[PDB]
Amino acid sequence: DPEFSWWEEKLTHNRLEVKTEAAAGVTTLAVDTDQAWACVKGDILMVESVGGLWANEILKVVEDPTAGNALKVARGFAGTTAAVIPAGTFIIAIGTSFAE
Amino acid sequence: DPEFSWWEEKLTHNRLEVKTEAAAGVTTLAVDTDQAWACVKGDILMVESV
Amino acid sequence: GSLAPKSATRNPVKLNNFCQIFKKSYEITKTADATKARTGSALANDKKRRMFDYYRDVEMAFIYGRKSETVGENGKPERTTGGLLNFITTNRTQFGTGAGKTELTEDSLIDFFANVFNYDGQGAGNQRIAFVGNTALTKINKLARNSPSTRINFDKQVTQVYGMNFTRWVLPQGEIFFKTHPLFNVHPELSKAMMVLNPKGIKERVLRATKPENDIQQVGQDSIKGQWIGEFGLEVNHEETMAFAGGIA
Amino acid sequence: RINFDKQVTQVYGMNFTRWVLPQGEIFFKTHPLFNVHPELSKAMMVLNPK
Amino acid sequence: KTELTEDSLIDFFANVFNYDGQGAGNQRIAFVGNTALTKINKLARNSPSTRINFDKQVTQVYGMNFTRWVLPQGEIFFKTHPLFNVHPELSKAMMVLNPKGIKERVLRATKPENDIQQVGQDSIKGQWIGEFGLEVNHEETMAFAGGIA
Amino acid sequence: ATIAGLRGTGDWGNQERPTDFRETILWMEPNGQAPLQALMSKMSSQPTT
Repeated sequence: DPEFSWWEEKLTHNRLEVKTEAAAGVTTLAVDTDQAWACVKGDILMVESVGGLWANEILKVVEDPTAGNALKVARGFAGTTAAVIPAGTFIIAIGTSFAE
Repeated sequence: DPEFSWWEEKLTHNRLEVKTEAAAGVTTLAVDTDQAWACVKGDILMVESV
Repeated sequence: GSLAPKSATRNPVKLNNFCQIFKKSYEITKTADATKARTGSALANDKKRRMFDYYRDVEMAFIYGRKSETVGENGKPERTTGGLLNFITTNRTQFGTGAGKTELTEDSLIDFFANVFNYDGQGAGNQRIAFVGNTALTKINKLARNSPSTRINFDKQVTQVYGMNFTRWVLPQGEIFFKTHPLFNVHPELSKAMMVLNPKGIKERVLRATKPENDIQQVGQDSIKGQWIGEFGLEVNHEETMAFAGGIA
Repeated sequence: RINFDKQVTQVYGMNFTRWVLPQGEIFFKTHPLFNVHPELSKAMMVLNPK
Repeated sequence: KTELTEDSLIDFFANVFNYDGQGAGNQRIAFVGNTALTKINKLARNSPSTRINFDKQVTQVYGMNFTRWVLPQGEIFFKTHPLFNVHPELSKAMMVLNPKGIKERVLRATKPENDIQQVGQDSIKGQWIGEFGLEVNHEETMAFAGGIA
Repeated sequence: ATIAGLRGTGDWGNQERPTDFRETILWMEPNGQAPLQALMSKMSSQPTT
C-alpha cells in the first residue's frame, strides 16, 4: 500500500504528579489528567525529592479511584511523618501491601 | 515465621563517658547508665583528649 | 601476692524485620479473548506488563521500604519490610548545595568511602560493589578527569580514540567497583544515587514463594482473571560496612 | 597533551574518529553530499542502522 | 598546635635521622590509623608537580594507594594498626619506631589458670595471668605525632 | 479456641508461637593491615631476673 504503520511501547516507572497544594492531614489529592487510573487499592507511594535518599513520607491508596485526577490515600503510612506536599511534587510507586 | 531475627556482637575498646563535671579532688565519677558495670577493681583508665 | 579479680560480661544486640505480601492481577472479558487483533493476543500482552510491574515493585520495596506493623481493615495484621536505606544509618549522606547538604569534591567523595572499611566483620574483605545511575557515573568520571593532576597523552598527534570510561576506584583502605542500575537510569532523580554494599551481608527470607493463581473472577461473570502472590522479606547484617549516597554522585 | 621526546619531528596534527563515553561510543564518518555544501558541512546525525 | 603541610611533615620526619643509634640504619616503621594514612596520600597527590597520566582515555583505574615515603636522609614504611582504626581519635595518630631498639622484658609468661572458685562453691572460674615489661633504647631515633587528620 | 473471626498469626496464646531465629552470634572484629598486637609482634623478647 502507499501507506504503512507500526506500533511501539515502553516499560517504565509508575510516576504521578500533584497539581494542588496538599497540607498534612488532607486525605484527597489532585493529579494530572488520567494519572489516577494506573493505581488501585493497596499501592504504596512515596514523595520524591532531589537526588537519592528518599526518606520521605509514604502514602497508601485506600480506595479504588472513581475519577482520573483524584486519589484517596492514608498519610503517614508505615510510621513515617505526614508533611506538606507542595504544588508540583512528584509521587512514585514503590510496591504493594496487603493484610492477611 | 513472618518475623525473623539475628544477633551480633562487636569486639572493641572499653570506653566510658563522664556525665557531670568533676573537680580535681573528687574520687567518685558519674558516668552514663550501665557503663560502670564494665570495670572492676584493679583497672587502669586514662582521660581521653582530642 | 594478691587474689584473683572479679569477673564481668556483656551481651549481644538483636535485629528484626518483617515479611510483606505482594499481589498483582489482570482481567479481560471473554468476548475480547475471542476477538482477533493486529497487535496480537490481548491476554498475553497484559501478563507481560503486569510481570514487569510486579518485579519493579519488589525491587523498589527492597530498596526504599520501611518496617512497620498495623491492623488491617479486616482486623488482621498488616506488615511491611524495610529496605537497605532503612538499615543503613551510620553511613548516609546527601551531596548538594544548600543547608544540610555536603559540597561534592574529590576529597569529600574519598572521605565518604573510607568509613566502610573499619571493621572486618565476616567475608567482607576489602572490596565493595556500588550501584549507580548514569548521571552519577558521569559525574565521577568528570571528577577524575577535571582533577588538576590528571592528563591524557598523545604521541605527536591526536589519533584513534578519545574519551573516558573507568569503573574502578582505588583507596588506601580498599577498592570500589561500579555498575549501573537499569531502573536508576530511567528516572531523572534516581540516576543521582549510589549504593555501596557487600553481597555476603544481605539475604532474602521467604515465607511463601511467588506463585500464579487463576480463576479468581466473580462467580457467574463472563471474564478471565489471574494473579501473582508472594510473601517474603529482607535481611541485612553489618550495616557499618555499607553506605548510601545521594546527590549528583 | 601532545608529546615529543626532545624535539618536534616527522609529524603533527589530529585525526581521530571514535568518541568514548561511559554509556557507549560514537563512530564518525563524513557524508560526501555534506562536504560540498557550506551550511550542510556543519551537520551531524547520529543514528541506529538496525 | 602546628599547621600541617607537606613541608611540616618532612620536617617532622627528618628529626629521627640525625643520629645513627644502635645500628638503626636509614629505615623506620610507621604505625598509623586510616585517617592519617588517607591524609598522607592526599598530601602526596595534591603536590603541584604530581601527575597521573592516562594514555588516550580515562579507562581502567583511578585513585591512590602507596606506603613508602622517601627522604634525602632515609625512608619510611607505613602500616595501619587495627586498634587505631576503630577509635575516632586514635585514627589520626602516628608512631615512628626503630624495631631493633625496642624489646619486651618478660618475668613470667602468660598462663591459663583454672579452678579459682571458692571451695564448695557451685560455679566455674578461670583466669589469665602474666608479668611483662618494656625497654626502649634510643628514644631520639623515634617520634610520636597526633592529630594528623 | 474461640476467637472472633478467622485465625491469624496474632491469635495464638502466650508462648505458643515462637518467631524465627538465627541461632548464632555474628562477630565484628577490627580490620587493619597489621596484626591485632602489632607492636607486640615487632619486638623481640628477653628474659628478666
